[PDB]
This record gives sequence, structure tokens and C-alpha cells, in this order.
Amino acid sequence: GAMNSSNYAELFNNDIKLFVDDTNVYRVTVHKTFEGNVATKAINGCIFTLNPKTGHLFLKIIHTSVWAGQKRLSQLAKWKTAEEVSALVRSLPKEEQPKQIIVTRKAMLDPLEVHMLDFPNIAIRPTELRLPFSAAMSIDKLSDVVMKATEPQMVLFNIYDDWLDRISSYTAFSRLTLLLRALKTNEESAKMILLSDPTITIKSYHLWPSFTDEQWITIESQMRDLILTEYGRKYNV
Amino acid sequence: MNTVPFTSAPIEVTIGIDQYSFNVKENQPFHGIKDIPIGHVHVIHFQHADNSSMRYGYWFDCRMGNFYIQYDPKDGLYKMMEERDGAKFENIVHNFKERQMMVSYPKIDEDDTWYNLTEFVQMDKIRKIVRKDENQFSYVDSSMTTVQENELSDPAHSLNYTVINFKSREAIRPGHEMEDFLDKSYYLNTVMLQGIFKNSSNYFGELQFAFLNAMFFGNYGSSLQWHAMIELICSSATVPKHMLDKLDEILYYQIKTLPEQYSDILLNERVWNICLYSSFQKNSLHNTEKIMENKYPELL
Repeated sequence: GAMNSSNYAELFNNDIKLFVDDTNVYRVTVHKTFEGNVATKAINGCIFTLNPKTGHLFLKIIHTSVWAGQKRLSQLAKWKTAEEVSALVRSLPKEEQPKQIIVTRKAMLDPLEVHMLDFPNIAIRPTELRLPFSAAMSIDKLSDVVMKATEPQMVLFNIYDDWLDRISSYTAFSRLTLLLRALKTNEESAKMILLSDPTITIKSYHLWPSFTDEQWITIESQMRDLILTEYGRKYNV
Repeated sequence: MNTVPFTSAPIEVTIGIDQYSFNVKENQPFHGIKDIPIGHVHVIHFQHADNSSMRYGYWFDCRMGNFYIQYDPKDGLYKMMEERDGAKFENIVHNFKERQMMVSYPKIDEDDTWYNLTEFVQMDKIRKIVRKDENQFSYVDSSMTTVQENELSDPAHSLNYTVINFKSREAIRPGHEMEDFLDKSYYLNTVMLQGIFKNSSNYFGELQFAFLNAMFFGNYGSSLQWHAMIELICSSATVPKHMLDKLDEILYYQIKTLPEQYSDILLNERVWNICLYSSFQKNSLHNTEKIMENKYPELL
């Protein structure tokens, strides 16, 4: 059934799995029309499909053209996500296909289940985890490739850079979720924390700065403080 | 008007005949049911006074042979049997009638209830859902599972209802996933009506049989089948007008006949709410929506 704190280590075992987050697939700006009605303008989106063990990110860019002349876009976005995930599984060699796909939002279960009927041995699962994958668009290089896309495109990243050379998947995932949680709670402050020191750069082939193990501890502390500061603001507590 | 004589009634039992029921006392001189209307299937059903578990019964049609009930003290149930000797049978019935040892099928002349519940139900279709080809009548009970329930265990004693599964390759054409899942018209019209049932009459006959097995035996799998067949129509944007008008009549008589006290176990809240208030056909079942809103507003 559902993926929670009870079965957390399962993310880092040797059964191939992918998280699918659909929260940046259908993105709009709401604006006033000349007549003073309200209208939406779609912007490029993305499916966030992540192997939490390897860090391999299948960023399917959703070009605004896929919405042209379609109705009920928030509903269509779930089915387009399911179609693209199903197409990605079918494109992988059998030994690379996931044994499980975990959807971050329960509204993806039926659409993905129906698109994956051909794969009855792939378990489609919800999660009780509140994962901050919506903040993926706060990673500058992911945001840049989505906004510049002029057509549908798949781009492959490693969202852990070279971290797995030094740390386990479990620790790499905990670092990623803390970074994304911070970026989601206070983007400006999180990005300030990440770039404040200009001596630590982001390699051309990386998403995050080249922090030493000691600098990661400091960064991770600053991110926790940011999340707590923000939480004390939200709630007056 | 045909007769189902009983050899005897050695155990205290509630006897059902279609929508009617009669208590018989242990060794009461009861010798059966007369004046059974020709032209319809019937069901004769039993619930033992000493073990109200296992409701069981027999679907039959008096046009197909001479049927009687005899208690089997080894298997501990009232069994239907065929009498192949016409003259023996006529002579048994004439005796029991002369001695007035038979209950009369108590039909009110105004009352089309049984016709309206069995309009599309045909003994030949029942015998394909309930496989026991050496008998012309069909045994059903509370506990018999459906082919679908057995997939999710004795195949001989199963109810072979048509498997309906909204998340199956049968229901969803490759490349029409969202369209076929949100609008089941393809599944209803091409797969089920044209493909498997051949016509709406056979589809309604199975729907009506599933309801009656759910109501008379509390057969849970029957109830699942009745709901699935309703939901397949209500979830289709494209249904022939005659089918919608006939469905509304069918469901109206089913809801009208359901014991008020069994609504909580026999009616699926999700299916009825979806069918009457959210589905493509939410506005197409006027009679059914009115009786449901007036009889079972709690469920809705």
C-alpha cells in the first residue's frame, strides 16, 4: 500500500523505484483581461520523476503547446503525466524498469494505474510523506531548461550531483528533501544560504554548490534554522 | 397456472416464492405452492428456522418441466428435483390440491412487481451464470462466490457473471486511457453490448438476476455485479435513449421492492451518489432518483 515513515529505508534498497511528482506539470499565471475578467496563461511545466537511490532525475518538460485547445487542464495534466511516465518506463530496458512508482499526490493513482495496465508487476503506490518536490523549479538550472524549452523535451540530471561518492542514498535524499523544504518555505533565504560565499561555485555539470563535508553540515544547519525561523513566523509559536 | 409440490416439510423453515414468504412449522402438513404464473422465471427460497445462515433457493421455469421440493435429511436441505413421469406428477398435485395442502402464489391482479423485476431474465441465461447442466433449475445461496471474486475458489459452485473491471485492458483501449476511463461508452457499447451480451436485453437480464440474488440470498458478489452493471451505464456519456428509459424503470422497481431495513447492506453509497448526482446519466433516471430520494435520503 502507502509509503510512510514506517517503511522509509525501502526507498534505498535494490528494487528500482521512481517517485513521480506532477505539481509542476500544469503551471499558469492568473491575470486580468481588458474587460476586467480573469484569464490564465500557461507556462512551461515539468514532470519530476526521481530514482531516490541513484539520484537519476527524468525531467520531462511540458511545453505549453500540449494544452492548446484542451479543456479541464488540471484533470488532463494528471493523464498527460501518467502517459509520459508510462512512455518513459516503455523506453527503459527491462532491467532498468521500476518495480514500484510512488506518486506524491493520490490524484495520480488512477491515471498512472490505467496507463500502466500493460505492466501489472509494477506497483503504483501513494505516500504519506509530504515531499517538497514542488520546489524543484527553485533549482536554477532545472527552472532554466523548463522556461527555455520551445518543444517537448526530456532532460536527465543527477539531483545528488556527486554526493553518493561520499554519502549513502539515505543521507543524500535527506539532504535533498531539507534543501527543497527550505527552498519551498523561503526561496530567497534558501538561495542566499546556498550562494552567500562566492568561493564555493556550482560545477557546470552540477545543480548544487561544491560544498566540502564540513560546509554541508553548516549549510544543512542554516537550512534547518531557516525552516524553524519561518515556522515560528507562520504560526506565532 | 403451475404447481411445485413438496413431498413434506420435516424442518421448520421460512419459504420464499419470488417476493412472497411463508413460515412452515416442523412436520406441518405443507405440500407446496400452486397457481404459479406461467411466463416468468420464479425462485423458491429457504431459510431454516434453526440456522438462519445459508439462505438458498432454486430458479426455475414451470414451462421447462415438472419440479417438486423434497427435504434431504443427509445434506440437510430442501432440494428441487424434476419428476419425468407426467402422470405420476399430475396425480400427486391433484391429491394435494383436493386436500388443500398447498399455499396459493398470492398475486394481486393490479400487481406487475414480479414481471417488472424479471422482465429480461430468461432461464437459459441463468443456467449459463449458474452451471449445473444436468438440472433445468438453478441452485443459488448466500455464500456462492462470483468468477470475479475467485480471481481476487471451487469453480463448480461459482456465479459466472460477466466480469466488469473499470481498470482492465478489456475496459481501456491503448491510446484512449483518459477517454475510456472517464467515459466508459466504448466498454459499454462495443465490448459489453455488441461484444459479449449481443443486446441490451441480455445485459438487463444479468443486471436483474444479480439484484434478485443480492436481495433474496444476501449474496454479496451478486450485489457487486448489480452495482457494476449500473455504474457502467451511468459512467457512459453515449447510451441509447431506450436503454436509459428502461434502466430507470428497472431500478425503480428494484428500489421499490428492496426491504427498507436492508438498504444499509444492499445499496452502495458511492455508486448511487455517483450515478444519481455526478455521472453522465445523473439527469436520465427521474423515476429512480425520485424513489431513492423519498425512500433512502440517508444513503444520499
